[PDB]
Amino acid sequence: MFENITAAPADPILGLADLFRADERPGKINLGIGVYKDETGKTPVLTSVKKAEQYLLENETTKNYLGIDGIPEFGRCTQELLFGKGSALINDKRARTAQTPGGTGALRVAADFLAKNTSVKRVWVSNPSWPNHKSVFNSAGLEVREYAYYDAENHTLDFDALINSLNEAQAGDVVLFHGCCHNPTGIDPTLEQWQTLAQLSVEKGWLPLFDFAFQGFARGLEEDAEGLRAFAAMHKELIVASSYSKNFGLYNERVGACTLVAADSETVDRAFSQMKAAIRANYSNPPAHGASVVATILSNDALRAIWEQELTDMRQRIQRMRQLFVNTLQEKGANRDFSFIIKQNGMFSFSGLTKEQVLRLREEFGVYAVASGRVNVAGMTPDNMAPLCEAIVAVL
Amino acid sequence: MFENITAAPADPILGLADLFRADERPGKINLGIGVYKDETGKTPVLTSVKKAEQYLLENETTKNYLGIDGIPEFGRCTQELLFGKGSALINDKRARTAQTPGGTGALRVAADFLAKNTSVKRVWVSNPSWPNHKSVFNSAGLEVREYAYYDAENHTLDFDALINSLNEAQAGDVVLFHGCCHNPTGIDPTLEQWQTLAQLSVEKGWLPLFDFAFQGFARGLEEDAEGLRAFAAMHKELIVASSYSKNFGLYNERVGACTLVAADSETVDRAFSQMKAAIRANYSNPPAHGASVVATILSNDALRAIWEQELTDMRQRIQRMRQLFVNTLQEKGANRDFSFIIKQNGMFSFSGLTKEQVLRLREEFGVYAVASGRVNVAGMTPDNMAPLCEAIVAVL
Ligand SMILES: *Cc1c(COP(=O)(O)O)cnc(C)c1O
Ligand SMILES: *Cc1c(COP(=O)(O)O)cnc(C)c1O
Repeated sequence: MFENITAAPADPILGLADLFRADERPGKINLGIGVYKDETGKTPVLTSVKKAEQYLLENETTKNYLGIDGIPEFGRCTQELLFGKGSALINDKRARTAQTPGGTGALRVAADFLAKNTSVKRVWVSNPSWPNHKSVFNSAGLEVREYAYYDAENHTLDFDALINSLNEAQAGDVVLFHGCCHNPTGIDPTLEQWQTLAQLSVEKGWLPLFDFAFQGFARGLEEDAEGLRAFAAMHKELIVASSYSKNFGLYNERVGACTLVAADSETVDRAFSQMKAAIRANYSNPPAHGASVVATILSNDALRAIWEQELTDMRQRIQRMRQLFVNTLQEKGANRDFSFIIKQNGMFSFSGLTKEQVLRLREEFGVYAVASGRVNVAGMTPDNMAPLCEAIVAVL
Repeated sequence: MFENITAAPADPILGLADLFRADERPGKINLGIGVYKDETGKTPVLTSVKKAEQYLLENETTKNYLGIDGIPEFGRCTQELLFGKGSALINDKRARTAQTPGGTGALRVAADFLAKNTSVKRVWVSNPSWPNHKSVFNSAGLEVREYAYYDAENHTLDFDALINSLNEAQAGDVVLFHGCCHNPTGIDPTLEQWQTLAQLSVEKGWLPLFDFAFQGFARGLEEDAEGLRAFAAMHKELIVASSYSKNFGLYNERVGACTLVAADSETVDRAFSQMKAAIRANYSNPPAHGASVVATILSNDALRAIWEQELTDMRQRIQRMRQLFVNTLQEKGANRDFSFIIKQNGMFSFSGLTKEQVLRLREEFGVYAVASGRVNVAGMTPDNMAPLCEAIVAVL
């Protein structure tokens, strides 16, 4: 049955790693990794989650099963983080939340609820979007299409070639947005543009699907979600899939949450029951530890004080490396305007290099970027920067 | 889209709980719960996992992502637990292992790999089997059928009406077994009977799918898997989904592993790649903590010494409660032969009560059993026993 019938191929990020330690030169610089790094080139476990973990080791008197929808106050905290303190969605009880194994785990759960208990058959992702977006939605049974977003001659959003590509989307369609800012490009919709997309999706059909992974990483925990919250006020139906892995450092623990707003507490509760029936068929009930850590930090003003500080420290390092990269190019190799790296937001960005400049960097110069020209700027240590630019200036 | 379109209904175990604390009488006795309880009626966190958890809090220097297939030595430990020390499957490299979010998480992963990368379209579960078996396999896209196993006039396996119902299964079919012993009934295939089913599945087609959750709970960590290991020697293709939640007390952490044997290391590796492609579309990468706990206990002879002791202590309590239940019936209410409770294995068993004896127990007498007459015997404290039997003797 499994004999010689089967296949391969490599989901493209993960293929880049093994090919790299492999280099000994040091194999000096790997950019493109999906995770943040500090001053030294390591991803530590936050001091704030570390404190909340001894608090747990001290207080857990049982490891018996979680309800399918997770921890109660974890839910109360994530909706309160997404929508605001007194957002009428919260009470009006228009929103319900299921703790999930990551952002990816929440995207499939949405896609499976949608796939069986609704009329959706197609879903639109940006161009480009996160690699895995396509196989999650496809896997559930849906189809995935592509609106235009950016292109790489002028280094920004085509707000005109975007709205004029989402007009081919019909009433029953899911449009996936990324709330904070965008993987790979790093490019911001302004609240005026969000304002716009918000109002097309009300008088147009379409169910919004926010993909929220870099909260707190562009401008600040409250500012970033103002997009999603611009949308959450026109709308009566919404699904946001959130991750707590990159801004909590909680990556291998698997923590995030699938939340749905749905017009009135009576319906968000019929719709959450089938949503819960889809978790039972999937993983059954969620992973307690890492979510338990996000719930007790966020519900502790001393620990949350310290975590928000670590969140402001992660963000400013990335913001410092964009200027240390843009102008060490400026100052070591004249060729072109790289400006755009600066105020673009988040860890990921598109350098503007050919597939053959990526291949020119990776096999003699050290620098490993993913074939799209997408570099993780958090992967730049202050010591990287002037050999980093070496290769990028030797290739133009 | 979600508006008044949707539905309900309650997956039957979980419905029994809320309906119970609700009783104040104390609402004296809830049996049927899916988890073990001790002398006092609580589910504690094992002293051995508790030690391995401070060891972790001390040594984790990062929470960055796991590979899709989990922890290496966790894999090496679970195959070595399932097959033996020098089982030729292990090296001959005929077996590959993916760490998963629970036993349920591994059953869906199997079912999704199977559903897209194979010719299987139908899968046979026992009668009865675990409630959730049906919706996992259905959810992936497959169909689920029912062989006969037991019936409730003579309180055992119909080894004759079983083999003569699995003859309607064709070559490309998956037959799901439960390696240790059986949920609800508690009824053992003997190695002679396993021997048999082993040899039909070789000269008959059928892919074995072992569902391994109560290892160490019937007779002992090595003895229990001798069924699976009788099967693992005729066979060239196998899938076992294992859980570490009930015998490690690790329930809300979500730890188990989907392992496939598949004839030769070259093919188990083409077949594991598509298996890995299905995890990426599902949860992406697994929950580190609880699996990390199972890997460091099992790879530490001091900690494993203590864990195996806790496993022998959980098992003997259940074995003591079967005799304290069977003969406190004997000694407080003469009506019938309840013998069979004794040597039947595991936590769960079928009392032999009508739906209307379950309803006679639950709303005036205290005792809460699930409508099938399935009682969790681990749910009996030594103090329960003579009011427990009260109700069961008042109903015959
Ligand atoms: C990281 C990320 C995700 C989710 O990943 P998890 O590891 O499951 O949290 C989803 N969407 C985008 C855009 C991401 O960057
Ligand atoms: C408990 C159990 C499972 C799995 O449950 P998890 O909580 O996912 O470990 C699977 N099969 C049977 C028969 C079970 O009893």
